[PDB]
Amino acid sequence: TRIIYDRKFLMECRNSPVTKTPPRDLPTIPGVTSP
Amino acid sequence: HYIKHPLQNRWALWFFKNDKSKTWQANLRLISKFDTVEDFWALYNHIQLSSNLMPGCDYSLFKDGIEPMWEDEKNKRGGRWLITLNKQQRRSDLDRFWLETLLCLIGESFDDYSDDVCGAVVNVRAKGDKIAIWTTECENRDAVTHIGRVYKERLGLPPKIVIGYQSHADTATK
Ligand SMILES: C[n+]1cn([C@@H]2O[C@H](COP(=O)(O)OP(=O)(O)OP(=O)(O)O)[C@@H](O)[C@H]2O)c2nc(N)[nH]c(=O)c21
Repeated sequence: TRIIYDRKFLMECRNSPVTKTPPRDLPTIPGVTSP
Repeated sequence: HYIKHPLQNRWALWFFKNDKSKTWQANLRLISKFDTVEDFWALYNHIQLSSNLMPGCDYSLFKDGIEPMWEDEKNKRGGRWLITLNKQQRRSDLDRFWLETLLCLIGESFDDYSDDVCGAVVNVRAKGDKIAIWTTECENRDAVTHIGRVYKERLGLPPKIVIGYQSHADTATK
């Protein structure tokens, strides 16, 4: 069955400590990304 | 010590760089893919706000395996729910609406019809910024209608910003 998330929960997850590190292979695109 | 929350779908964020020397497809670039809520936020927290993109540039968020172009098998017969912003709305609403759009996508907010969603696109433009949700079959009128209704509600659109549906076949003609 489908994995569904409402807005409030998605917003609460932003505070998680794992969201403070950029994705591992984020490319360098000056002005666009912050690796 | 954290267990990430998985998404129904794996998603890919694309960037379009306005280089007038190069072909439209050649300006398209994959930024990153994710399949958890927390990885989504990790990506979002380290990329630029839409309102700060160079004019002519885009962001696209699409399901893994779907390229953000008309020609893709899943977009060919499809279409988009589109809103267009004016200049003061770039500052006041573009970023808010784009984020709300993104959460509709990853959260699978359209019930069963979520399977009809291909992705979404934000176009930063001098003449007026655009946000849209792309769906797979312009002829699936039930899916199209429901997606549009729920999307308009989740955006919280004031009546002065109208939301309209068009097939990519028509767009690519005009
Ligand atoms: C989404 N998309 C945009 N383009 C090209 O880029 C042009 C601009 O399309 P646009 O989506 O960037 O709108 P813009 O605001 O720049 O101008 P408008 O056309 O008046 O709305 C298109 O006319 C195409 O030439 C595209 N070209 C191809 N082959 N496939 C696509 O999916 C595609």
